[PDB]
Amino acid sequence: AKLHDYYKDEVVKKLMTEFNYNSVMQVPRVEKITLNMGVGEAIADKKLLDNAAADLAAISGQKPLITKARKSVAGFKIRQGYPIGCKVTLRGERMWEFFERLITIAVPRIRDFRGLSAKSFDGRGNYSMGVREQIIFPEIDYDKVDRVRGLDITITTTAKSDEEGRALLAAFDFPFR
Amino acid sequence: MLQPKRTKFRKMHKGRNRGLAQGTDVSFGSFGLKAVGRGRLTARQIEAARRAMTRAVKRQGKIWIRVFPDKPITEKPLAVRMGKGKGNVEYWVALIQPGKVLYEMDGVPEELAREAFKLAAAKLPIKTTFVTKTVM
Amino acid sequence: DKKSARIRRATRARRKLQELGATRLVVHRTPRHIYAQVIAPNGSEVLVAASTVEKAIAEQLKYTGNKDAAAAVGKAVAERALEKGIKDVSFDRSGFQYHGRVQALADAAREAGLQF
Amino acid sequence: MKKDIHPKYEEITASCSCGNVMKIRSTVGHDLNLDVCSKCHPFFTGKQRDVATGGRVDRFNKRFNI
Amino acid sequence: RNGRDSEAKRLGVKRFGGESVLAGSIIVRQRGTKFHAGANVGCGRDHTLFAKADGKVKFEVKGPKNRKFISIEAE
Amino acid sequence: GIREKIKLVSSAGTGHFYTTTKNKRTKPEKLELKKFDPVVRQHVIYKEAK
RNA sequence: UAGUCCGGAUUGGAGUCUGCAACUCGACUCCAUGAAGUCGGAAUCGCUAGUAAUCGUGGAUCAGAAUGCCACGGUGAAUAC
RNA sequence: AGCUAUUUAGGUAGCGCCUCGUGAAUUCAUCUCCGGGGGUAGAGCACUGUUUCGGCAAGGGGGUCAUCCCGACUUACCAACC
RNA sequence: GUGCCUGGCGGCCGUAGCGCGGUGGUCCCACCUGACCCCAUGCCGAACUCAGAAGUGAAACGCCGUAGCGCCGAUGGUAGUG
RNA sequence: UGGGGCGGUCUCCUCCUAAAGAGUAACGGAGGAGCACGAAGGUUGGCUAAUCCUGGUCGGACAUCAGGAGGUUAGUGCAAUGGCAUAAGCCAGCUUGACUGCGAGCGUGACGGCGCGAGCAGGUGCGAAAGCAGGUCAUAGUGAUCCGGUGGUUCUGAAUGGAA
RNA sequence: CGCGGGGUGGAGCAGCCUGGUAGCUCGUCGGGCUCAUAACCCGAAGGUCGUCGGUUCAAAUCCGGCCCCCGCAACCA
RNA sequence: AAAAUGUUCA
Repeated sequence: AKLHDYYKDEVVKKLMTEFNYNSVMQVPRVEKITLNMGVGEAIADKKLLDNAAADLAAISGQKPLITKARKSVAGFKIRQGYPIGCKVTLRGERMWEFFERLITIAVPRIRDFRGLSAKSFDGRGNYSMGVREQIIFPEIDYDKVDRVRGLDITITTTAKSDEEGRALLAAFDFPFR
Repeated sequence: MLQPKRTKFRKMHKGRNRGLAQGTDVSFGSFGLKAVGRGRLTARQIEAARRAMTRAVKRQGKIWIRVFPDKPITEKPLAVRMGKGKGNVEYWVALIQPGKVLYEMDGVPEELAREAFKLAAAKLPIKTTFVTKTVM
Repeated sequence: DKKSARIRRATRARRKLQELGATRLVVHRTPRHIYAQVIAPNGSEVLVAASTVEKAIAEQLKYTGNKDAAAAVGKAVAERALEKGIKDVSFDRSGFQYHGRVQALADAAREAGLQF
Repeated sequence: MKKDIHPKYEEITASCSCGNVMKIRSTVGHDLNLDVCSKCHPFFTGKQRDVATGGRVDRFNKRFNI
Repeated sequence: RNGRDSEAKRLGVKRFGGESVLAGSIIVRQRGTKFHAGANVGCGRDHTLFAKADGKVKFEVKGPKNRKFISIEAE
Repeated sequence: GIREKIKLVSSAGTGHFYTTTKNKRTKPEKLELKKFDPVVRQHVIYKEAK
């Protein structure tokens, strides 16, 4: 959570002279991050979902929410109301605890790293990336898993334009290409 | 032969055909064929009349057909007693009111079109007259 | 939206009270100040109003944004209403969950004579 | 943060090939001995030492030798 | 085949504007809430608006979405 | 249909009962409702029967 | 006792030699990569002794190029009512 | 010479309609004024459907192929959505 | 004498609502700082909630200008009709 | 019964026909019901869509995630119509009013019958409380009488006391 | 006109009924046995259910429209 | 127990 302290001094001043904001409240703040972990194959086995939820509980610092089917899909054979995904919304200190724990610990452990994409912005200053292997988080001791647990990390900020969300992460030296 | 692609209901009430038409003024082409007599144009009559004028101009210009059938006229089988269900749909007519612009043309001279609509009118049942697009 | 969400929450309670011809005790909670005004059954004219913006209340407090501040406010609305002779009244949460500051205001009014 | 459902939070310690005295909170309940961090990044200069293709003339000149 | 139909429910407005009603008298037998309850009227479970107080019928159009209400004056 | 009728008999000092139905093929237990007992004028427990 | 330090196909790079010349189309070496394959369906084949089976060596043609062919020896059975 | 029910449809029963007796409220009717709810005729096309042309236009069919990963071009021409 | 401000509650329900541009923070309002506890998340101080108030007028809200739209809408004629 | 036979239909609910109150026919045009629920009921508190576009591991047009547009084109146990955000739509906590005895006053039927119902007495539960609740958003999910069965109540019980 | 049932690998038949999976014999392809063929033995492939529209999360299946086919009725003067 | 066939000329 020391990166939050980084924000309060380093980031804000580096940003007010970068886009020329007339107010300190107009610079972007990182709202929240959502660690979604789509399991999908939970219909094949219920404890497949339990193994999935346990690993996601390790990644974050809290118990995730078992999301279900919004609508019934026959393409993937799921009725209206079947648990198929697991998400958790880090907000506040633990959000910062996680944000820093990703950029200084996790990404360096990504096999064949070459930098992230600056095109992963939806268009509202909100960044959304996707890790393939969850193994880059030291929580999993490697010798307890059996599935390639992939999870998406989507950051929502208060930025009004996607390019403003970009330079926000440039303040934290968020690795790209 | 125009026919509604997948209509809402299969059969329909007979109804009456009253009042003056709506498409009175010519709005697409330069010349038109406005109806004067009341009546109903079946799909086969609109189809036949179109060929009559498409040959008159050889193939050229634009021929707008501002009227569409969209009204299934049913019919019983030959020699059957009355009642026991409504008839089966046979053809599709289009109720025409006086002052209705049936066709519209453009690109050809007035003499050619007044001659083209002459052929067209000989195929239609309702007494039709020639009209032109005026400003406003 | 925080505001309008709260307002459509208040409508049900308000429509029911404005059709029973009941005098209502409404309360608007804000981060810094609490409002309490009593409205007649016709709906346009109020009878008794008392909030933390009034000097006669604001002066004797420490900060106008806590339970005890409202506890004094609830006390005042029952005292001013009784010089008007208003004993039976009805309560409106006005979109606020009856839990903290609003709850403090209410019981202070109940123990002050205003029976609602 | 309702209790009894979320795992523990201890201030864990992390090391690096750079000798990073890194103390971050996590739910491990161990002591992590890591190789790479943001201070011993193989990326920042790894880009220029990644692409070196687009040359065969000097490569070919080692065979002509003159 | 066709030929099946239901027997009429005799709905509609039983008492019109200005009529003197008695408490408990049915004003309108609507189906849904075509007519909302105004003042001194109750909405039954059949959605039947009746008079909760004997008086005079008063049709009005109030509300932000402009709906019809049937009120009754204390006559 | 599949829903057969049961007789909710009181556990009080009377032979009064309420009649209702029950989905025999989804509910293994007996119905338990604290209903009014129109004799001793109080609310008692009505366990089901046939 | 494991797709295992089994297995070696395949492929990228880097070389040596023969030969005017190795791209189509050689052999071999080095590093890396490292699949199929866990005793094989119906059916079928060789052999009775230093043979079967197994291991390694040489020769012819040949500039170079065989796991083929011709030839030699080491180890060395079982069974034939 | 209507409604409702009827092993009922050319019968019958109750109500409606006729007549006689008796008792009662300007009670009832026509008209002007006032208070009403309607949603039909007509009209309209935001809605549920349907229709034509024009513009934009994914998407599309067939061609020419690089006739390999990629993709491009063209078109006898079909076409949603706003 | 009052006027411009602002918050709440209603009347009236688009001539009142959208859009565009500007603008206000001493007050009021909002955001906001913090959260061991009251209380809450089918995960999370997002919301709910409490404790407080540095900072800000960005968002939101309010006010003004603007008709680009929604909206309101004659007179006359026409349709319909007793 | 557009002669009879054959085919079909017979009760109930929704729309149209139906001519702007109600009602209104045909072997006229379209569809459905013969149940379901212990919660899908009661209540308190809270929440509010469908479909597209952008980004994101497996993952594709569509699984789950975040954001935007949008606006109820969604949903409501079932057909259709009417209705619904104060939501009647969606989630959770707590319970049984899916309550007994009545019921001013009207609606609708020839009648049998059917429907709505403020309020009163008893007792219950939800909410701090105002109040709310005697089934379910409404309209279908149903059959008279006789005869006979089971339980309760001493009302009766052919001489009296019992009993059938 | 009217009525019942049916169409599914190349051929002839199951599966529908109670929706989520398409089986059966022959034929067919490859190997084997034989001097060669048949027969026999081993292994595998091959059908989006006539078609169109809708219903549901989902259509071989449910509903409706149409075609081909088979059977049935076309009686009373 | 099963156990069929073999184009014409030369």
